Amino acid sequence: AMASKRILKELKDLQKDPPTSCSAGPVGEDMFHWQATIMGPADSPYAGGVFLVSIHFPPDYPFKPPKVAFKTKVFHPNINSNGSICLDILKEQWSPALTVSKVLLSICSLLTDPNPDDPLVPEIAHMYKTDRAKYESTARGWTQKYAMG
Amino acid sequence: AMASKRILKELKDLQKDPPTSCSAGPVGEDMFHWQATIMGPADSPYAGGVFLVSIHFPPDYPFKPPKVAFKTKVFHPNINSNGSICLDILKEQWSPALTVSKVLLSICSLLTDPNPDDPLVPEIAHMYKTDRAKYESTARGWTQKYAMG
Amino acid sequence: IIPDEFRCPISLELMQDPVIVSSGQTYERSCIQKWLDSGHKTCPKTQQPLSHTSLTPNFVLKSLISQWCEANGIELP
Amino acid sequence: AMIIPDEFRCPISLELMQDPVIVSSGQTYERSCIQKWLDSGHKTCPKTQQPLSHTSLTPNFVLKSLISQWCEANGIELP
Repeated sequence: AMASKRILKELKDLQKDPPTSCSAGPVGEDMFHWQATIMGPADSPYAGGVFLVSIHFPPDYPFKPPKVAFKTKVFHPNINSNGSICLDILKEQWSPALTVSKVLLSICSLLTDPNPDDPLVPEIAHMYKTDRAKYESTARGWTQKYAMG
Repeated sequence: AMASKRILKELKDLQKDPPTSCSAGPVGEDMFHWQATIMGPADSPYAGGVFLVSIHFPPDYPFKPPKVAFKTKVFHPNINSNGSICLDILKEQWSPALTVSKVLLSICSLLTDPNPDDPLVPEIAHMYKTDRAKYESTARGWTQKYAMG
Repeated sequence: IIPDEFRCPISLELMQDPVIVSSGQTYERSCIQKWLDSGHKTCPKTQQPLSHTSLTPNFVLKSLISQWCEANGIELP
Repeated sequence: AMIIPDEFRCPISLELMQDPVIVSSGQTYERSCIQKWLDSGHKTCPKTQQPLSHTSLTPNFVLKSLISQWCEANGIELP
């Protein structure tokens, strides 16, 4: 109820000033359910990739953080195969004042500069630390398979 | 120096929205001295009266209350024959956010509803509580003797 | 268009009872209260810790809102 | 531009505020002015004459911002 107006007002503002490399909107008419599309940062082995992300809003939103999941596959130390994202905004540093926009920007930041020390996929984390060139290469190839087409 | 600034700007405010039954302003160009005129309120036994009032500003105005006295003789249980006004705002309950305007308004509320409970002339308070008709009449006579004209 | 100062960082609507937290930031009373009740002791907009958890009304902003509403024919919040 | 909104003026200085702060009563004053009143040993709100339920002076940022937008948009500087 309170959550419903807040999401409605958050969507309006998001479509006024959209985030830098990103697009988001309701899934049809369930405006408690949002799809966002993120372009791979250019500094990244993800450039030229289109990544789809799913957004569901908890009952006590904006006091509980939103549920944010990749739909596109990514070779990343902090995104697993189920599309779960290890991001502090999304778990513990959430605030009632942050927004979907902020979360999308933070996800782009992760894609540019992964955080291997808080791994969700330890093999990928290990590869990033010990063989970075293999990480960068394998990411280009995953981006090419599942994002660019 | 701050006191002078605060006085000149309080003066401009009074000129824009002057207080209700009252006119006030500086004596010549000496800016820390004001004379002010009060019209006796309608319900009161001072109706049709014109009463004059001196206002002397401390050096640490507004943090120190101004000196304010009747220069016109009145029959009031909280005003004395030397003009001294017994009103809490001028002594104990002064505030850096009160203005001459608010003080004049209080002096008006005083003439209309006097405080017997704290006199400065106990004779008149005794009359106000013993024989009100003696008071209203004595007041109206002092009004016409000294204030009408 | 509502001035952004008159909106709550949490609710994103025009504020009815604007109150200030020790950080110096202003919020709608019910929202900021709810978050403190949840047990968090941080200013949500700046994410820094709060020295004290006390809500002081922001009566000047209340006045400036009530005036803007009367100016722009909007219902008081 | 020439009529300063009353809400931007300090109840004590009657002057446009540079550093607005707020006391527990919810009233807002210039920092220097409310400080001089507290340093004189009065622990009461000048405007509501109610006794102050603490002494911390928290900044009124939203008010300071609005004063800046009004100043810039009319041409006034804020000494």
